[PDB]
Amino acid sequence: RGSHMTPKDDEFYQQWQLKYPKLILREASSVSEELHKEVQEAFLTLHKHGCLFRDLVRIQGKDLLTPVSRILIGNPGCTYKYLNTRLFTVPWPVKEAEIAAACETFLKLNDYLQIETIQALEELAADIKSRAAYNVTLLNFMDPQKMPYLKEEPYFGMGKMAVSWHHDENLVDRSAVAVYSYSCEGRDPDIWHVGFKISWDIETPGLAIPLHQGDCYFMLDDLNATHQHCVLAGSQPRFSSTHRVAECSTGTLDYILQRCQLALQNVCDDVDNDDVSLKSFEPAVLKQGEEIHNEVEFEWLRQFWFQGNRYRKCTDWWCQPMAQLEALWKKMEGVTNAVLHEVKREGLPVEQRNEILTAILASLTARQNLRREWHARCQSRIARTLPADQKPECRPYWEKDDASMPLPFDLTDIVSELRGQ
Ligand SMILES: N#C/C(=C\c1cc(O)c(O)c([N+](=O)[O-])c1)C(=O)N1CCCOC1
Ligand SMILES: [Zn+2]
Repeated sequence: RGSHMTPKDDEFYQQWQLKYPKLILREASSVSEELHKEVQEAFLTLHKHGCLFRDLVRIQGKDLLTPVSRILIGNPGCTYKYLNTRLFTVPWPVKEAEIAAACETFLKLNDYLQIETIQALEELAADIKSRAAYNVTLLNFMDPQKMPYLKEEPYFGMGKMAVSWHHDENLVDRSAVAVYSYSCEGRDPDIWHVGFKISWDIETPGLAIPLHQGDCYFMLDDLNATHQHCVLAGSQPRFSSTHRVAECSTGTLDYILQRCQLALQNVCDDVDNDDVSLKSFEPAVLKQGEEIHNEVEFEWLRQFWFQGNRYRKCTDWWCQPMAQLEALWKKMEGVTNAVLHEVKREGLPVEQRNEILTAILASLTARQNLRREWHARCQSRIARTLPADQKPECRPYWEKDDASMPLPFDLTDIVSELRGQ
């Protein structure tokens, strides 16, 4: 067989206490009814404006649309990488307008939980501030019964799930997660539950916590790593706000901006034109530049633009920044070209001084592979199905013709010829 526990079982309560003490629950009772109304209104305003999109993930080789539609709200400049997609924050007021009100709400929500979390983390150890320093929240929506047949929980016969077993990933080590469940209206199939199991462990029965409108749970400390969770579906739909501490070293605007400036230190920077000349060709510096070229291209631009007309429906925040990274990136094409022009140069011990080859070739093949991968996903069959406001753009894109660009989108030729050298 395969078993699980609910409050309907007696074992449940001691199971919770002895094998899940880091999982905390605070029921709707324990939360301001002022706040309850406000965040439930905020979900609705957001939903009504169509801010919550399914994501076209590319998990484990295959393109998939997520049943759950979502939006990330949080710090200005912050990102959160979830199944190879990098979601960008619609921002909240850390120190069109209905939307800005909801973002506010969720900050308030954020700050409240942050308190609750600090509290419980103290009561627990009985470090902290940072591990509850929630920088973002990922909101979710699912149903009404729009899934024609839904997946069965395979191990404990918990029935139908919205989200299969996983870990919430790309978070600060030993960091917490807080979750406000808004249901609107064995385990009761009509009610939404969060499910829990110990990782690897399929025969300790799992736990299935009913979630009613306004209930809140908390994954403290290493719980999220030691255990897996899933979401079991109800009969009605549900919203949730899941506040996290994303590890955003390498995942903020200011970070990526600096990286660009670091790369453009190797260019003579008197004037913005197409005579791109460089201060050195010590391969190490050229490594670094071409890596950064990749980093901004694929981790920010292609990834941003795959989400298409999505953010502009929520906010214009990223427009200037994303235009600027494009300009920054365009110049980095300039440098690639320049680096090419210097290898195929009459002088230069074209022997020995082809370490400017083993410094860059990886970076450039990777540029080619990834470029195919992102082109593919943008005009694959599933990407057409998507709405005209949503469908992925493959940006930045230019034809072998297009003059302004000093290099081709590639296909390969270059990289072939550089193998040959
Ligand atoms: N679980 C989750 C949720 C997101 C999520 C985050 C990840 O890092 C991740 O890897 C996956 N994932 O692999 O399906 C999902 C979620 O939004 N929830 C589940 C609980 C209550 O509220 C909604
Ligand atoms: Zn999760």
